[PDB]
Amino acid sequence: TQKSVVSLDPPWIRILTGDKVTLICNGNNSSQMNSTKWIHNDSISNVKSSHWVIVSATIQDSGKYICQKQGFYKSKPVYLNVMQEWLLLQSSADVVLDNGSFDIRCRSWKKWKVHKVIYYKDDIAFKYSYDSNNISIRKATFNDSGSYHCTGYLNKVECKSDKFSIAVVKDYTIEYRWLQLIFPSLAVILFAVDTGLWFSTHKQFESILKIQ
Amino acid sequence: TKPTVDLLHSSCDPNAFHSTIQLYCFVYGHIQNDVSIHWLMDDRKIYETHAQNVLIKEEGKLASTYSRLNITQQQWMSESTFTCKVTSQGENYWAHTRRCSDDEPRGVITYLIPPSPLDLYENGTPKLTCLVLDLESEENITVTWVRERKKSIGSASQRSTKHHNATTSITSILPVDAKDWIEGEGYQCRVDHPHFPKPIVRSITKAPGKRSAPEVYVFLPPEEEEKDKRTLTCLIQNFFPEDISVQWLQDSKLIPKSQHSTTTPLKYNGSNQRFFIFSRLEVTKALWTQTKQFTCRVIHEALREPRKLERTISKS
Amino acid sequence: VNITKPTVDLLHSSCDPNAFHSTIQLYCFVYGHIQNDVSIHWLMDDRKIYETHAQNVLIKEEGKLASTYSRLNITQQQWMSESTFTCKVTSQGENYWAHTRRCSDDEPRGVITYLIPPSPLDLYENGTPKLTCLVLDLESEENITVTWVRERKKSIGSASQRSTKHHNATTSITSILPVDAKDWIEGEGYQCRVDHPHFPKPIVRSITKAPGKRSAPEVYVFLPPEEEEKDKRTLTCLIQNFFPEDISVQWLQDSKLIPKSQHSTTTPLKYNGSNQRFFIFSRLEVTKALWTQTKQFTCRVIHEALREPRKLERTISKSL
Amino acid sequence: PQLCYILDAILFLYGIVLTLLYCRLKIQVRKADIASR
Amino acid sequence: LCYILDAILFLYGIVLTLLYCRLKIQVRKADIAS
Amino acid sequence: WQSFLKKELEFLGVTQVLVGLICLCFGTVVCSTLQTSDFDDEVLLLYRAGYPFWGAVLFVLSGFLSIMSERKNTLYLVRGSLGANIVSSIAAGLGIAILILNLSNNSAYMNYCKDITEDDGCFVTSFITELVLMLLFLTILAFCSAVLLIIYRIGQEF
Ligand SMILES: *[C@@H]1O[C@H](CO)[C@@H](O[C@@H]2O[C@H](CO)[C@@H](O[C@@H]3O[C@H](CO)[C@@H](O)[C@H](O)[C@@H]3O)[C@H](O)[C@H]2NC(C)=O)[C@H](O)[C@H]1NC(C)=O
Ligand SMILES: *[C@@H]1O[C@H](CO)[C@@H](O[C@@H]2O[C@H](CO)[C@@H](O[C@@H]3O[C@H](CO)[C@@H](O)[C@H](O)[C@@H]3O)[C@H](O)[C@H]2NC(C)=O)[C@H](O)[C@H]1NC(C)=O
Ligand SMILES: CC(C)CCC[C@@H](C)[C@H]1CC[C@H]2[C@@H]3CC=C4C[C@@H](OC(=O)CCC(=O)O)CC[C@]4(C)[C@H]3CC[C@]12C
Ligand SMILES: *[C@@H]1O[C@H](CO)[C@@H](O[C@@H]2O[C@H](CO)[C@@H](O)[C@H](O)[C@H]2NC(C)=O)[C@H](O)[C@H]1NC(C)=O
Ligand SMILES: *[C@@H]1O[C@H](CO)[C@@H](O)[C@H](O)[C@H]1NC(C)=O
Ligand SMILES: *[C@@H]1O[C@H](CO)[C@@H](O)[C@H](O)[C@H]1NC(C)=O
Ligand SMILES: *[C@@H]1O[C@H](CO)[C@@H](O)[C@H](O)[C@H]1NC(C)=O
Ligand SMILES: *[C@@H]1O[C@H](CO)[C@@H](O)[C@H](O)[C@H]1NC(C)=O
Ligand SMILES: *[C@@H]1O[C@H](CO)[C@@H](O)[C@H](O)[C@H]1NC(C)=O
Repeated sequence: TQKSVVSLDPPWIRILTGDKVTLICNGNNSSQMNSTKWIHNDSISNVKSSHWVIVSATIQDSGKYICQKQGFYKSKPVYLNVMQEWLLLQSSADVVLDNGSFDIRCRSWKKWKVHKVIYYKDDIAFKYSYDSNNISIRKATFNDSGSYHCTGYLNKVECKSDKFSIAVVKDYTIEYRWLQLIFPSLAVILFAVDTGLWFSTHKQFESILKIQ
Repeated sequence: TKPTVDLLHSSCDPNAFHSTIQLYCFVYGHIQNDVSIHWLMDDRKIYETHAQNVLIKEEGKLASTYSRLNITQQQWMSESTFTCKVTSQGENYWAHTRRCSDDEPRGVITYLIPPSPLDLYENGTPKLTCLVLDLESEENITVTWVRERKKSIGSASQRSTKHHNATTSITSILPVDAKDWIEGEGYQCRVDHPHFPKPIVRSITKAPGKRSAPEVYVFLPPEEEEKDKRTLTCLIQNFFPEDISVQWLQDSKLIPKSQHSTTTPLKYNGSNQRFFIFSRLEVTKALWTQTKQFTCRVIHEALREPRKLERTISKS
Repeated sequence: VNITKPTVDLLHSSCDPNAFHSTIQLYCFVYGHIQNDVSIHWLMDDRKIYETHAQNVLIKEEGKLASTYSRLNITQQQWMSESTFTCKVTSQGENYWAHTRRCSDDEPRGVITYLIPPSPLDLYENGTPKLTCLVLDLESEENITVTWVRERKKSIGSASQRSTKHHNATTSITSILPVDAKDWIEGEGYQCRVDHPHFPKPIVRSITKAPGKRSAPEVYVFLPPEEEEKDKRTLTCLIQNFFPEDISVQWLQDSKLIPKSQHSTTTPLKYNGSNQRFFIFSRLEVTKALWTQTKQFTCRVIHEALREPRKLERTISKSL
Repeated sequence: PQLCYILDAILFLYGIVLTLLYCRLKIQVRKADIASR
Repeated sequence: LCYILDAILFLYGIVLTLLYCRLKIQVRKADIAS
Repeated sequence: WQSFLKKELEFLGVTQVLVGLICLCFGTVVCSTLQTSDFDDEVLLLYRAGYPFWGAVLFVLSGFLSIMSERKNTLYLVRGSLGANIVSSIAAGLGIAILILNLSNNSAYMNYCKDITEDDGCFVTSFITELVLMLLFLTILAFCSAVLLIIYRIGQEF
């Protein structure tokens, strides 16, 4: 019917090496096989099930994913990012529509516990929690755009995470608006030919003028 | 006779795996051949103790023995109360040990600040401060104060503050009596919260040691100095404990604390603890030349009444 | 003569909220030693404890063998820090140890790295500056590599590396990289990185010289206080109005240096209202007999912002 | 949005018509010039 | 921006149209006299 | 009608070349700019069948051998360029059907597009729709030119 929708079912676009992530096509609770076409990094994969389960994410599992359920259209691409750090600020999304919602976290390496977590936005702290859990930001506005990072405590050592930028926009950018500039770019070429043809025609017409 | 029953125990050895902790029940001064030792955990008896009653020494009727109890690590980390029952001369004696509770539940830091010498010996209105830091929120946190001898405590004023790191702090201040502090009264500040497995308990008392009055010397501005500013220094040394108060005066008029500095005390050569500090006050040439005198008075608990010692410095 | 090993035990008491003393008592029992041939010393995290005056008590004597113990008092705050307390038993030139801690969990304590700069004395007087990358809290020293990388040039020196094993069952690694004084002065930025197969990323620390407006120090020396007539004499040295806070102070006694353990210096205190100026006091206390030997003391100070050869000395004598 | 794209289409068609007519005029004038040769 | 570019392109088109009309009428009248 | 039939021959041969070159330009820009793995193979049926390339080549070849028969008039030129026109007419006939099918596919896709700029898919589909409309107009022009040219070259052998 309509387009397909691909959604990870951990809703985190940033994960660490060894994390488990499952990718879901149009959406149901079933691993229906021989019914889905999966494209990763512009190359069709051998997976044909409705669910693409990754038990241990690797650096090579990053990139772009597209699923196409049988009888439907191709889906909007989703990006997965796999990294290795000490502290990583997980986020549910990097671009949020108005009145949207997104979560953040502060996660450490390989099931290590973080304590005394402080969440910063543009170098200004807005929350603190002893444990590392969700920070749900509902009904997003333009005030919720900036650079995010967290500084927690490892086993006993303070560590700092890299800054992540989340932007709230009225509507998504469609990344292909320059394609409509081909038509104006072609008219100037055709119009330039017209001016060149005048000079040749006027010169030839002037040849008869001088003859007379 | 009253034997001195004390309970000692071992603990983790970082250089070994150490999957066992040993309990000892020393009895000192008891009547010889009149001692019996029994062990109970959580007020319930244990029979398979496998104790080793070994005598230590004998002094006439008086004698000393001890027992050894071998418990596992998990039996100790469970915070169960282990008690030793001593049967001497028909009487019963007790001694309890537990694994001490965590002092920072949920990462909450608590400080108990003693009264300042200026309030204790000059103003006469001392106060104890209990600072609770790193709080997720102020709600449901209660603070209680306990004395040692009397059940009558004063009213404690409590305030909350949210800092720049999005953390809340609570400051409870209890006015105390200078005399009771002088005799050596003890005070506690018990912080409680439903999510705390155990309450936070902090105690404070007057600092123990051997007191010694300080010696203070004042130096004129350096003769090599003839610039815009003039510097006056105060040297206080040979005092114990670390609690001292220093304030500057100008023609018998107090100077704000932001117009002078003081250094952190440093220990001096031991083994008996001694400290020294330097106090510096820098004034301009025009102020210094206005034909007056300056003063450097200190307040300490080792000085004779009224516990004040002052030294005046002037060009005349 | 054979060596008879004794048995060393480390027992202690327990915390009690219902009490007010807030102290913990430690006992180091030794059995079967030789009379008048023992010495018990107390340590806390490889640091000797002096200001405690541990009490030594004898238990009994059995022929040539005897048993004693030594008691130590510590505070609740020291015990709660999870610091290892050691009693060292010395007998006939041999040492026997006993350690204790607070029973806790098996959390894998993290690794802390410190990077320290060269001292001004070596930079401007000795001429051989060095950097140090101190790595602490390692379960073992294996599979650990430390590398130094500059920013401007690529000719690094030979960095010697050493390891140490502590009483708290931890290992420390220190590496020293000798550098050039001029290159440091011009504003080079070095960094030290530590790598392990289990580290997701290397631990990196960077250091450069302190940025700010330089100010030359001014030093004054004061005679012993007039009111003093006791058996000791105190000589002070006021150094103020300098930037940065990295400074070196050494006292001279008739052109002969005095060991650093005989004098103490306060930590720099910032003042002048964001003008970034510091001041310190240097105190040297000599006894009356030592002072009365018609000497000529000196307070020599080496600072970066001083004029060549970057040293300032003030002479104090009782004659003048 | 849509209106600007409609204008772009109109401009493209205008360019096509103009270049076709100019080509016709060029071939006519060239034929006349060779005839005069 | 896209309206502004359309403005210059339309100006170019109008100029070319006027020039084409002029040249066409000139050549037609020249051939008429022939 | 034969006197009229002479002058148009050169101009229709000219316009075929223009149509072919514009087709080639469209094909090149579509092939280079777009990442075709993110879009459907039924929206891109125009480019998936390669119509721009084998249309431009044939149109340019037909134009080149229609602007030579009015300049040299050789016996191998006529009857040697009618095979370059029959194939051009066939290609133009197939292109119209291909473009109609692509327009139907584009409408079917755009049914589930609440706005023209909802995402990359709807925007690219609309751009392809208008490109296909322009290509259809040019293909109709080229087909008419080829049919007229064939009519001329077959009328004198009747
Ligand atoms: C969030 O910010 C606050 C304020 O900047 C931090 O509180 C501060 O914590 C330090 C150490 O934990 C306190 O210093 C202590 O002061 C007591 C009393 O003088 C002294 O006895 C201790 O030795 C120590 O120096 C400091 O007073 C306190 N600030 C205030 C205003 O009370 C807090 O630690 C920060 N939390 C995090 C997670 O970063
Ligand atoms: C086990 O025992 C060792 C030895 O006492 C402990 O090492 C000591 O650790 C402290 C801090 O962790 C070090 O203090 C630091 O010193 C540097 C160098 O001056 C200074 O720049 C820092 O600001 C800080 O004060 C101390 O130097 C270090 N001692 C040695 C000899 O290396 C270790 O922490 C203990 N570990 C545990 C888990 O108990
Ligand atoms: C590249 C796309 C964007 C534009 C394609 C159109 C023009 C760039 C090219 C393609 C076809 C070429 C035309 C094909 C052949 C002719 C025949 C030629 O007629 C003559 O030979 C007249 C004699 C002379 O004056 O040279 C006039 C130029 C013209 C229109 C060429 C002009 C330039 C054209 C129009
Ligand atoms: C899919 O593409 C992504 C890039 O978008 C690849 O991710 C890179 O992988 C290399 C290792 O080969 C890393 O060095 C890069 O840092 C990665 N880039 C990012 C942005 O993380 C990924 O490897 C590709 N996977 C496959 C199977 O081709
Ligand atoms: C926390 O976030 C995860 C992932 O975003 C979500 O699945 C879960 O329901 C959230 N739970 C709470 C209590 O917010
Ligand atoms: C967003 O930030 C601005 C800047 O201070 C502030 O004036 C405004 O009130 C904020 N938005 C809301 C909804 O409070
Ligand atoms: C007592 O406990 C110690 C702990 O190390 C153990 O070695 C010993 O065998 C135990 N003795 C008995 C009798 O259980
Ligand atoms: C330790 O404290 C106890 C109890 O106050 C005291 O009897 C003992 O003398 C103290 N030990 C030392 C060495 O001061
Ligand atoms: C550490 O180094 C040793 C030899 O230096 C090597 O055999 C070993 O594989 C390395 N890694 C570990 C985890 O031991």
